[PDB]
Amino acid sequence: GTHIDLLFHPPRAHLLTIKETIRKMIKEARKVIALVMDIFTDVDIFKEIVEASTRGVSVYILLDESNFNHFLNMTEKQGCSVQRLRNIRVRTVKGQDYLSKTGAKFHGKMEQKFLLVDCQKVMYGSYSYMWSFEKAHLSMVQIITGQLVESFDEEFRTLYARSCVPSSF
Amino acid sequence: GTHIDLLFHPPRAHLLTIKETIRKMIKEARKVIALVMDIFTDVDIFKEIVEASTRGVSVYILLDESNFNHFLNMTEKQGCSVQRLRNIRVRTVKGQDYLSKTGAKFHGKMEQKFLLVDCQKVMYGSYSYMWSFEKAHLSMVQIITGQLVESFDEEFRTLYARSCVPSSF
Ligand SMILES: C[C@H](O)CNCc1ccc2c(c1)OCO2
Ligand SMILES: C[C@H](O)CNCc1ccc2c(c1)OCO2
Repeated sequence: GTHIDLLFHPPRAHLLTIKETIRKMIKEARKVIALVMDIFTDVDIFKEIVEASTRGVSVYILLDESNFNHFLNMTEKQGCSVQRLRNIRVRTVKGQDYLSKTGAKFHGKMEQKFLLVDCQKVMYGSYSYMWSFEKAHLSMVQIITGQLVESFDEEFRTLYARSCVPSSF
Repeated sequence: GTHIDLLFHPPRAHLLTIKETIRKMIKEARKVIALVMDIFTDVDIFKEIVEASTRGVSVYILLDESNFNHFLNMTEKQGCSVQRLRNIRVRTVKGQDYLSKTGAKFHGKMEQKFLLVDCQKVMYGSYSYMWSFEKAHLSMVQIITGQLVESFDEEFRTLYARSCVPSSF
């Protein structure tokens, strides 16, 4: 009782692109959108999320900490003050703490990406929400429904508990 | 008829780490190993692969073209001329051709990471075979059996047809 379809970019034998499928999933949202992403600079996908929040959908976004200022800079160039949108909460996640060869203290990255809508459908895979994934790279995603979606819901809650308010805010 | 389990790094409730489960998957190979990977510098996983080859398992490895020299540098430090192992074939895959605003043509990257053993079991996810995924980063994989494995076999064959002999070789 889990069903899975594969999609690719550039696209193969499927009618929609990965980016067009992400837009559809967000337009179809009725209650909640949960997103985990490493880099998010795509203006078209951002515009779909803001529209959903204006309809009354609760939006929770978890971003890799090292790359967060790329997202904030895009939203400001769009004229948007994302801080002011009450139906959206944006928080950052760090990787492990570690010591380098020279003894300095750094943290790694959250290498995770997925989109979870209404606790019933997930898109999971290697596509990041930036221009390079449209024009330069090969990538793939799964569209997932059924019992496995509950395991993504539990992982989202665990990451939300770990996450912090962004330091730039 | 597809079963999927999740594993994390750092580990959550499961006994084995992601790296221990990769080693297990390789040791259990009877006929064929098929690997697609973006960066491969982990000496311990490479030793498992070479040992499988010596017992007569056929090994096919597809690496991101722009990161190939990191693999070659590792195999040379270990004192192994990998190009002399007849049961291993290593080939590279490029991203899309694109033209920058200064006119120069470039290519992007293959962002895809999976291990397929005996056409029957896959590990798919965000874990790359390098020291930073052990010590620094947060990552996750799926362990997949059943009908979905066929779709990973088809994608492997399609990348294998695209791939080239590395230019050093
Ligand atoms: C005013 C009306 O009620 C809603 N406007 C439709 C609409 C406009 C812009 C959009 C969108 C949808 O999705 C992404 O950007
Ligand atoms: C009997 C002979 O030495 C080979 N089998 C033992 C063994 C040695 C080295 C290995 C390994 C297994 O797996 C990975 O590295």
